[PDB]
Amino acid sequence: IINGYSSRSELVRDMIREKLVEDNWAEDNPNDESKIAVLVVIYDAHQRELNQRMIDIQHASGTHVLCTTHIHMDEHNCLETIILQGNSFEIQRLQLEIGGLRGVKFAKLTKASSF
Amino acid sequence: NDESKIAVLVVIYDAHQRELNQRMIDIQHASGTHVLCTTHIHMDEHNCLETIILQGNSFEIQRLQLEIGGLRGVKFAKLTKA
Amino acid sequence: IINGYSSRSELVRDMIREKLVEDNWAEDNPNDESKIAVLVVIYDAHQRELNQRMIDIQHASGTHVLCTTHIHMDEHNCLETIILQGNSFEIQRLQLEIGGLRGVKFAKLTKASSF
Amino acid sequence: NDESKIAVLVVIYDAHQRELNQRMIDIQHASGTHVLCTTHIHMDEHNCLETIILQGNSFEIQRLQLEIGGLRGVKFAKLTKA
Ligand code: NI
Ligand code: NI
Ligand code: NI
Ligand code: NI
Repeated sequence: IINGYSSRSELVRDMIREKLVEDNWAEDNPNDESKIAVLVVIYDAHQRELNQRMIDIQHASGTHVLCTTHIHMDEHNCLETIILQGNSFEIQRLQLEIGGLRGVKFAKLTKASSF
Repeated sequence: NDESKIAVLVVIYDAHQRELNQRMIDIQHASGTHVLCTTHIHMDEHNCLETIILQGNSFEIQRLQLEIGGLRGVKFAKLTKA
Repeated sequence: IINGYSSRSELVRDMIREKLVEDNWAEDNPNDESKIAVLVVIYDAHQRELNQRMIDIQHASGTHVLCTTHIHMDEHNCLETIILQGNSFEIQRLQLEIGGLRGVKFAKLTKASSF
Repeated sequence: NDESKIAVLVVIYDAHQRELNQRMIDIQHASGTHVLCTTHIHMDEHNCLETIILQGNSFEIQRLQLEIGGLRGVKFAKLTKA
């Protein structure tokens, strides 16, 4: 528990929450298109063509990208939170395509469900 | 290692719990430069999603995650670290 | 020109751009629901009930609010850019309802059209 | 009056002009703490909208608006001041 959680049943509640959202994604109509996720990306701020490729990829997915918020971290690094909505397949496709771009140093998905 | 780092806290919360978002905001304002910004999607009548971008050493980031994630009405609060 | 624009035809280009987006909003099918706008709001960070009311108002408009990005300016002030998509009427209704909340100090609309 | 202020620069630009967004990003990174964050909506196949939140005195804010608004491929660039 000591990054230091506060008590006994505090690390476990946090686990049941992302267990329950993770069980949601597994057994829910593969083809349900309202699921939403956050893709967190850190990338080289001056990799030729990288930003344009990421834009192109997001625009070709269209309806599946709600917005992106970008932080200029420093001279070398940008962080983006890209908010996605679609089925599991469309969301994983997008994560993988952005993850496989030269200059992307980090591309991690957080799955979010409605309650 | 007491190094400043960026992190994203993803929260889903009940769009109707009174005082919840006022509490979330008080915490973030009282944290000053450790919150960079928040983005919010109104997912449906009962749920809001926020991505809250944070900046600090891992102990400061942790204290923030605890404080926001422990609020009544918060259904999900998961942290991603640089 | 001196906030200081650079030359002669530089202040005027900037005027033709928001003339042309402003002429767009005036004579385009009142009922076209794809128009998008940015509502910029500055508000009292600790006005009882203000944030909840703003959320309620945005959730009741639903599909018409794409996202909001919030900056905690200081102890007393928050800024938000609320991105809206709808017809002119839905967008103006929303601006007015947020503008008439106790604690909102500033609520200005920027209309954005596709080219 | 040489006071730091917040401002929002709303930009619409061509989602296909090569080098445009790399230029926009270079300017913002080279401006350091005068850019707080950007939010981007992919409006359609040919247009992106960004809200770029800035911080600085009115001369610094102006220099930024000029630099970003003058880029080829930028179709609209309008500033809102606190
Ligand atoms: Ni950047
Ligand atoms: Ni909401
Ligand atoms: Ni705030
Ligand atoms: Ni775009």
